[PDB]
Parts: sequence; C-alpha cells; structure tokens
Amino acid sequence: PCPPTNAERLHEFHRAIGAATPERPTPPPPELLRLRQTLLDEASAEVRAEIDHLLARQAAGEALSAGDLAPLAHELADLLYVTYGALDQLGIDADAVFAEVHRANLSKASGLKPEGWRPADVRGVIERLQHA
Amino acid sequence: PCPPTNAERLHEFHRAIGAATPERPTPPPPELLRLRQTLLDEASAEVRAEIDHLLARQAAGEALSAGDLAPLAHELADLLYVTYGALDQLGIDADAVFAEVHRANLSKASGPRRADGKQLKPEGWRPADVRGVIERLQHA
Ligand SMILES: O=c1ccn([C@H]2C[C@H](O)[C@@H](COP(=O)(O)O)O2)c(=O)[nH]1
Repeated sequence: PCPPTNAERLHEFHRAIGAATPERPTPPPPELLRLRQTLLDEASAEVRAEIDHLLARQAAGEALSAGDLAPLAHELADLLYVTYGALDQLGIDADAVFAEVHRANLSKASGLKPEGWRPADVRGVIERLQHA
Repeated sequence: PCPPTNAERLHEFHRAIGAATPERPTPPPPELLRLRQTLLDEASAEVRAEIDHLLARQAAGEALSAGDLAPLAHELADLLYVTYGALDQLGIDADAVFAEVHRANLSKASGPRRADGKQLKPEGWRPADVRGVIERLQHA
C-alpha cells in the first residue's frame, strides 16, 4: 500500500546486520557515538568531492547533464543514510523529530517570525517517544 | 493516500518560501552548489560538536539520559533538512534515490565488519545504480 519511510528503512538495515536499534530513545555507549561520527565524516567527504568535481567541470565550460548528477545524488543519499542511521541507533524516531523541525521551519516561513512562533522542541518529542 | 515523506516536506518548504524547485533532475548553477555545500558543512559541524560534547561527558564519567540526546537529535534532523534540501534543489526525488541505495545496503548483510563496527561489503557485492534512478526520473 505505502512504501516504508527512509527512517524505517534504516531500522530494517540495522536489524539485517545485527546493529543496535532500540525501540525507544536510549543513551548510547561511546563506541556507538564514535562510529556515527566516522560514518558522517566519510559521507560528508564524498559529497564534497563530488560537488568539487561538478564545479571544476562547469568552470571548464562543460554543459552538465541530468546523468552527471548521479554521483552527487548517490553521495547525498549516503549522507541521509548515515544521518538517519545515527537517529535509529539512538532509538529516536527520525520522522517524529524531522516533523517537529519541519513544523518550526514551515511555521517560520508563514510570517521574520510569526506572532506565536514556537521553535523546534525536540526534548518534547523525545519525552513523547518514551511513552508511545 | 500515503503520508508525505520528509523529501516531500522539503519540496513544500521550498514552495512556501517562494523558491519552488524543479520537478525533474536539473543541473544547477555553480552558485547553487557552493551555497548547498556551505549549508552542509555548517550543519555537519553542529552535529560533530554535539557528538563531541556527549563523548566528553561520558569520558568524564557522567551518565547520559535520553533527554540529554535532544540537542544531538535536533542537529541530526537539521542535517537531514539541508541534505534533503540539496536533492530537492537539484530536482532529484530523494526517496527514489534512497530506495536504491537502501537495496544495495541490505545486500551487505553477509559482509564482515570493521573494528569500529562499520558494515563492510561481502565478496560479489554490487553497488546501487543511481544513474538508472536519475535516468528513470528524467524521462518519466
Ligand atoms: O556500518 C555501516 C556501513 C555502511 N552504511 C551505508 C551508508 C552508505 O549508504 C553506505 C556507505 O558504505 P561504504 O561505501 O562507505 O562502504 O553504506 C551504514 O549505514 N552503516
């Protein structure tokens, strides 16, 4: 009926590979935080490498095609993958947190802050996630 | 209908600020790439600072609570926002790309693991065909 969200895909991946994926927000061991940092740094470096390639080709006058974007698109998705992966390993529903950030960002656009603007309250999202 | 995805939320956000983005994959101006790179670097640095802070509290002997994770979770979601933001400005359906990357990541399950925990690739592993995703979206 509906495809899984990208956040739910990360849950499937971590279960498939035996990586920690708690049901509820869970303070992690330092080894997990270190790995998440390393995976983010790896993905971030590949994105930058591909952006630099495209800028260098444009500087030389190349007319980029849609297909020329595929390496960059791949690395940007890898960066999503390990960003979702950090939230999943923390036991934090990424869609619930993203929804709150989106609420605050979109509400901010509807104003310059609008009158009763409420910034993102991720602590509240964390507390509600513990109590399902 | 199916609920909106986070990539669809970015498309909604870009329209709402009056900067509607392409519906199909579209090569961007160089200015667009340099701006998206800066946003990614700043969001990445915010995340790194929060991870460093949690690691420093743990190395001090402090016990983290779930509530202590909210600043990190916030900055990770901000990073999602600017990463999805980049794909949306390129006119590239993030969910289509992500689905194919996901399929190729699930096929790594039989591979070995690195000392830090990273899942590595088994022999015979084949990468995702993101060129095929872009081609499919471009014609469609
Ligand atoms: O432990 C891991 C190992 C790999 N990946 C995903 C992130 C990227 O989508 C892609 C990067 O893998 P490498 O190409 O760096 O091996 O696999 C993870 O999420 N967790």
